Amino acid sequence: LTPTERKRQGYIHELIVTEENYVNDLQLVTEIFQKPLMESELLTEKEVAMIFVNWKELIMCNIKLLKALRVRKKMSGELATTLERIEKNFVITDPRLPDNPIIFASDSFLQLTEYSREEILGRNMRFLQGPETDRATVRKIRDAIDNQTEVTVQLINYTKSGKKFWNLFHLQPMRDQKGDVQYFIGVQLDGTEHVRDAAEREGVMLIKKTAENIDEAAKELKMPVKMIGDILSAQLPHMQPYIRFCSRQLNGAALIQQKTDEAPDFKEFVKRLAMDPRCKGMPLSSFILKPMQRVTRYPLIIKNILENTPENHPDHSHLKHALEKAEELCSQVNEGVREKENSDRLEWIQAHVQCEGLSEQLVFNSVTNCLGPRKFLHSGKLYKAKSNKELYGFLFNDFLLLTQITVFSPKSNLQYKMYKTPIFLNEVLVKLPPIFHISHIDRVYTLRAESINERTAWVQKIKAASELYIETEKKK
Ligand SMILES: Cc1cc2nc3c(=O)[nH]c(=O)nc-3n(C[C@H](O)[C@H](O)[C@H](O)COP(=O)(O)O)c2cc1C
Repeated sequence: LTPTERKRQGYIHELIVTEENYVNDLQLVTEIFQKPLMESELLTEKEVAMIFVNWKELIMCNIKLLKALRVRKKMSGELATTLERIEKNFVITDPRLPDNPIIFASDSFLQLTEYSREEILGRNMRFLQGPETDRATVRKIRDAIDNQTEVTVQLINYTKSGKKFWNLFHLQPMRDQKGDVQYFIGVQLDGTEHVRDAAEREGVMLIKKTAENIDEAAKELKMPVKMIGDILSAQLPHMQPYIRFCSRQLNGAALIQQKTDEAPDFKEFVKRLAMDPRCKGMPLSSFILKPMQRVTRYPLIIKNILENTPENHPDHSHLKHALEKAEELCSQVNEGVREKENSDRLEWIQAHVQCEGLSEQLVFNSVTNCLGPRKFLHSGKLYKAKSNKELYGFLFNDFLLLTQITVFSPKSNLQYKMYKTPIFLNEVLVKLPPIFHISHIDRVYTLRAESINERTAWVQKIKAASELYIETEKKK
């Protein structure tokens, strides 16, 4: 197969494999961090929500994505568990990608070489080699790869600290139906001395049998993929919850750090939850950064697939739209991160304005229907004329919310009850007769501001945001 078509499959599976690991990490935090902390009675219901936020919603998005990938790949969820049951030292590499990167490494291997998964994935396996390593033995391994054949040799490798150990290494290519090599299997039998005769014969049989079990486990993964863009193009516009989480990931991380330095009982309970072998000795404050890393990873992956996809290919069109949506999703995420002050205000409104009786729950710190990330514009007291009913209004870029007090200060706690249905700015006109009038098609609202300078602030901001809404809706 051509290197272009070859790199294509490597990048499509780069998307699938990394997604498996990512979704797996999301389910871990919910399993061994979220639920335990909720039932520990160490933190209040409010403090927990300030950290995880919409973590549950993040999983609901990627699961729908991952499941769709699995059906197309004809996979089951068993691959991860099936590989873990093989308690042997081995890795899997992808020759379709430059310098033959490592895409998987067993727990036994990581503990043997004292390396972590993050330090290994994406890099070539040659890091094990050192000064006392037979460079002639190494060449035999390279030739086996170039000829796409199996080989079994013995050489000296080094750990992370630099510990020497003999390596009864076995190489074996993984092939599909057409005999095309998709991956390489590398089994390592560590030892202190060079094995000969019976000692060598027994070791070879074990590492070869191990290689066969791995080939059986990764059987569904070996098969090539025809199309993948149509799936990405259908799921990416539904990655909305990321924008809220990434806008609050900074405050959520600072909450954990602050709570640790003021509560020793909390610090101990967290590290005892990081006791998990699937955590790989990695703290909770690090899993929070993963969603931000993942959304910025998509445009890099999709582009690699797109560049290795010809124009006449039926998947080329879907990858184009997928790349656009991935970048639009990434852009809106970065905007939420930058607009820090706007993020805190929307979340404050969420926890102080009781909105009930709607067809769908109202999330202020979220995405609008057409204008993207919601933005707070103006607030203040508003008196409805001919009634003089004291109401407090919140102006957003897409709608205006009228409430009733039962401002953005962290300590002061006022509770706002929802007054009427949120009036969207796509159907309202504003004119002047501190009294101002807004023109809804069905009914006419007559409100009075706190002062003259306030009315001019209301009229201008409502009008400017209304015209921005209309012209945006006229684009499509
Ligand atoms: C699946 C796989 C596993 C490998 N495992 C080892 C290993 O455990 N130790 C080692 O020295 N080389 C290992 N290699 C070989 C190196 O990755 C590399 O191909 C070899 O050292 C030749 O390096 P070179 O391209 O710079 O000549 C493995 C290769 C593959 C494909």
